[PDB]
Amino acid sequence: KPIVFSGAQPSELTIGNYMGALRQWVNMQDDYHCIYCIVDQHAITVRQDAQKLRKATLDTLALYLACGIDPEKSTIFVQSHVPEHAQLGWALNCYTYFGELSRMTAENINAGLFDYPVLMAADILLYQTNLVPVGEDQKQHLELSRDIAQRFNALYGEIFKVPEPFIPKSGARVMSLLEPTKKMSKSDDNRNNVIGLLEDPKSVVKKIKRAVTDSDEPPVVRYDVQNKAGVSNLLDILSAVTGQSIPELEKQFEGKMYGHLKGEVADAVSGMLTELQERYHRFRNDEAFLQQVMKDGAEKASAHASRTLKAVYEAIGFVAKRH
Amino acid sequence: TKPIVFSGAQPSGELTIGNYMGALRQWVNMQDDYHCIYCIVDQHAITVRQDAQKLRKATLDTLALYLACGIDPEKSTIFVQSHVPEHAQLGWALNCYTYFGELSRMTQFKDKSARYAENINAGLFDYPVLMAADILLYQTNLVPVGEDQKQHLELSRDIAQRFNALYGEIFKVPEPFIPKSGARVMSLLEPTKKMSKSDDNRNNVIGLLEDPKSVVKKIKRAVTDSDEPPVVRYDVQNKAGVSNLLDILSAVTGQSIPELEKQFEGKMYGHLKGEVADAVSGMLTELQERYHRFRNDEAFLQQVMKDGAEKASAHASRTLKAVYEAIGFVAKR
Ligand SMILES: Nc1ncnc2c1ncn2[C@@H]1O[C@H](COP(=O)(O)OC(=O)[C@@H](N)Cc2c[nH]c3ccccc23)[C@@H](O)[C@H]1O
Ligand SMILES: NC(=O)c1cccc2cn(-c3ccc([C@@H]4CCCNC4)cc3)nc12
Repeated sequence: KPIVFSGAQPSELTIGNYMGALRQWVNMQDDYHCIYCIVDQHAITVRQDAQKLRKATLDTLALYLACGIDPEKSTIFVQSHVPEHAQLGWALNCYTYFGELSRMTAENINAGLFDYPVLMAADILLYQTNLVPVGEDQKQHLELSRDIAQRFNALYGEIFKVPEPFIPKSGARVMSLLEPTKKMSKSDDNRNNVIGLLEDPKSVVKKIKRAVTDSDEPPVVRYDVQNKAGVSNLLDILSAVTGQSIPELEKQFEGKMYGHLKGEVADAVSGMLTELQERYHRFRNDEAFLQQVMKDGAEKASAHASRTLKAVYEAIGFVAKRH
Repeated sequence: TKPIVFSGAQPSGELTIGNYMGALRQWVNMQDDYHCIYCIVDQHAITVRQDAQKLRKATLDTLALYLACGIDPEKSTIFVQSHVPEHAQLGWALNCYTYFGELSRMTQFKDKSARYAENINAGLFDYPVLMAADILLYQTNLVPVGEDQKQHLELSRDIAQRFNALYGEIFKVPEPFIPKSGARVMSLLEPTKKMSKSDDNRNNVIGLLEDPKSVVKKIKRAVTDSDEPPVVRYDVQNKAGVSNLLDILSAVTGQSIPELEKQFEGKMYGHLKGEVADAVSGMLTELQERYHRFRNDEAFLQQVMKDGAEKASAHASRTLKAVYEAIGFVAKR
């Protein structure tokens, strides 16, 4: 099976993240050898509270498990638990141009923020990764990892796989509630633009009722991204939850106002989130379960990572460690 | 417990009398007085592009040379840097508490970048952070180095203090131990330039594993000055070559420069060079005699690397545990 590497930040998922990327990938765990790395060494490139970082790491783990990531099928682990990432990160620094890092898309910036694309390259290249499902803002980073891999391979032979981006997209388009032109993003400042995965039904109703629509008279529930962006987003959200087609929903809401739509959207979304939240809290509060998932995952990751790093170290010419 | 000494040298190029006087001499002298840990920094070496066979051989050459100088594996911890993962682990973590401007301003990065314009790599830029990690892992009190590493060591103090201010008494703040003589041995044909272990012009350098007869010839041809009459006196500005020779002689014999100046009263550069050649040739003969006994004994070198990496890992893992707990990582099971 092809190896898929996905990096997960320990810092709050939305329905866009879930119904888009994550739900798609939960259903492909038997098609691919999927690896999920909670990237706590990348997280510290921004200064943050220590106790919140620890909490956020475990929050992220439980939520990925809640979404359906199966630790017996896929490998899920915490980045800092596998030393090989930092080890390969340093080695690949020596085969990465300073220019390449400076050209990524002043003197008080920390070196971690400057140097993390190399660590990212190491994260991917450690596991002989075939595919990486990056977003558009990390396409440049993946490309650097491909360039590093080909450069190293040209000097020393075929040590690394040249990874590819995962090209086909989720299916669910999920846009911001007060800005339906812009995509719903976990990193949005405006909280009223997003529905978080742990939001309660009262919070969901409030945010959906405030969601922007249009001034059509009569109000008409019809799909039109150009002219009716807000109503179209509500339709896409509802379709993504229920599996009902757009033309089916258009018929279902014939002669109905935007209030009825919003009510059904809120009910559908919160119906979905109640099942995920049940799973989330059950997993998250079970310390022994989470510890065993992390230990098992780190063990699997380390077995593969050590194999690659040993070949890298042999190629460079380092004297092999005496065990 | 004793205060801790940490220092390192690269298995790249060929170690010189400069590397010896600035660093290795002090390493040997500190072994009983302090708890000493000495590293072959192969991960730093590859910031300049190395042939793979040369790197491996040079790592083992350097190890054997530590032993030849008098570094005793019963007294000191001797290990190869890449054998202890914690160096790279703390190296990454400390990037996040190091500013970009602190690294771009470094003299060594600037010198090496001008020299290797075809390979100005991220490792060469990030060099000081990994070096800080090397030191800070072992709760280091003293770092014996030459003058050229003072800037790097100052940053490691800054990183230690900056991290400690946020998180508590995680690191010791290390101090430089730079010698009075031989802290910056200069090139024989260009005494305003530091002696390099990778000089294109071999006549500039006195190599630790070089034929003593070849070394004597190079000392004889070392540039001096046009002073009339020739006078053996210390003056770095106007008599760089003579001063450098006096410095080398002071560091080998343990005699002060004022003492040497008095000794060479009424003498000229023939006496100076004769005395420098005698002392250095004697030193290298003894050193190289010991070197081959160690270097050709693979079982012994293998055992030193095994025991050393074990000792180092015990200390390094303890520090990294505390660093990881402080910054807020979920602790490994
Ligand atoms: N011409 C000279 N005269 C006097 N001393 C000199 C001369 N040239 C070099 N030195 C000193 O030799 C030591 C090793 O130098 P390296 O370039 O191998 O290697 C270096 O310059 C270090 N970055 C290696 C290192 C890596 N991590 C560390 C942690 C602590 C101490 C040292 C290290 C150094 O002490 C250096 O000051
Ligand atoms: N997104 C990925 O699939 C991925 C795979 C492998 C390594 C990765 C590292 N990242 C990543 C690295 C850094 C960041 C940000 C960069 C800006 C500061 N805060 C953290 C976000 C994501 N993403 C990775």
